[PDB]
Amino acid sequence: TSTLQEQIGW
Amino acid sequence: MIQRTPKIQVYSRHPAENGKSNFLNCYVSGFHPSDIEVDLLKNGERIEKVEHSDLSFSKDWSFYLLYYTEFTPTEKDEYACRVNHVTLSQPKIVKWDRDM
Amino acid sequence: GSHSMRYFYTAMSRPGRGEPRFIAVGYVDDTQFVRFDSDAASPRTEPRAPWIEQEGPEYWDGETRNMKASAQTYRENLRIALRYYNQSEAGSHIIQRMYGCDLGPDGRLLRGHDQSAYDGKDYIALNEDLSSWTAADTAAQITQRKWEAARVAEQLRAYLEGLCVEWLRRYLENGKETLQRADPPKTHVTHHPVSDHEATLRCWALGFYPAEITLTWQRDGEDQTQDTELVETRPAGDRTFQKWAAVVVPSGEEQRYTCHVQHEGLPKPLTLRWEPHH
Repeated sequence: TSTLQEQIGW
Repeated sequence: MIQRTPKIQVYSRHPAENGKSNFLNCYVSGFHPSDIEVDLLKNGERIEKVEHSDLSFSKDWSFYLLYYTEFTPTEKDEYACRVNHVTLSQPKIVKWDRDM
Repeated sequence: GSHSMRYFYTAMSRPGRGEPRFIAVGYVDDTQFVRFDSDAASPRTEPRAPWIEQEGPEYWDGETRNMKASAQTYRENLRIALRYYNQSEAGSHIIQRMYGCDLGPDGRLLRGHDQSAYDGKDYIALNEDLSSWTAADTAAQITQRKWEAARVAEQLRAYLEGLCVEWLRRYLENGKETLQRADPPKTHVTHHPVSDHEATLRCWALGFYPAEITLTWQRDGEDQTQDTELVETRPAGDRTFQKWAAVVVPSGEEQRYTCHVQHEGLPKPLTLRWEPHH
């Protein structure tokens, strides 16, 4: 993907 | 203050020529939070069908938006931008000046 | 020469008015090319520049899914922020993030960026080494330890060094006719009397791209930094920009003043004066 795929929370 | 009041610029896309089609711009920037209400006025009446850019922000995190509509300037008519924001006690009205 | 790609995320809670709203935009240099709004009836990543339209369904579907996932993540991040700062669920708050890559003249990664904010203030930022973080306050330090433990910086570094540069270089080639050709400003000087004894000289720069520009007023070869009124660079609405600089001068001294314009589109910097008999 062009955007950052990654997801980790605050 | 977490809240920043907007800067307002009112101007045309092209140099103003009376009777010739143009675009009227109201650029609001440097404000926080993002909720804001902007209207373009012709002799104090709200102009309908005004469009605006997608919400974005600067390096300092303050938001900016462009509001615009097609218009034709004339010697007599007065155009303005009206902005309401949490930081404003009353709506701010900025006169369009073709020299600015 | 140098180029950049940036994604901007805004997530805002609106308790009592609906669920949190997520807005994302993408830029190459000063040109916006995508947008996403969770408030749309059918949220999808949409093109905002002609050169991005050639991308396939795989691209739009993948971007939309990632944006949908990011909206859910920031909905939770807003709830997490309430815990760290001991804030009520009745108030409205905003998380912002900007990340992307800067390319050097040789076309390689010059610098990577990943910064986040809470209510318009710095929260956490990825350091220049792309391996460590800088936290603005004690709440952000809680996030910093979680991200250090989960090896987030390595994920960011892999993206910034790889996919970020690869996609930016692709966009620059596909949109080279507009992205890599600078538009020089159209310039002129106007004169506005304030009184019989004073007047404003205004130097105009119109229809230029990219946005970066330098406008200065000089008196007998001396910059008038203190006395110059400079407006913010502003969009014309056709993807080009405008700016002007003004100075108030005593009547009869106008010809001592010169306006200097520096822009990527100009072969040589410009020097202008008021020329009423042009």
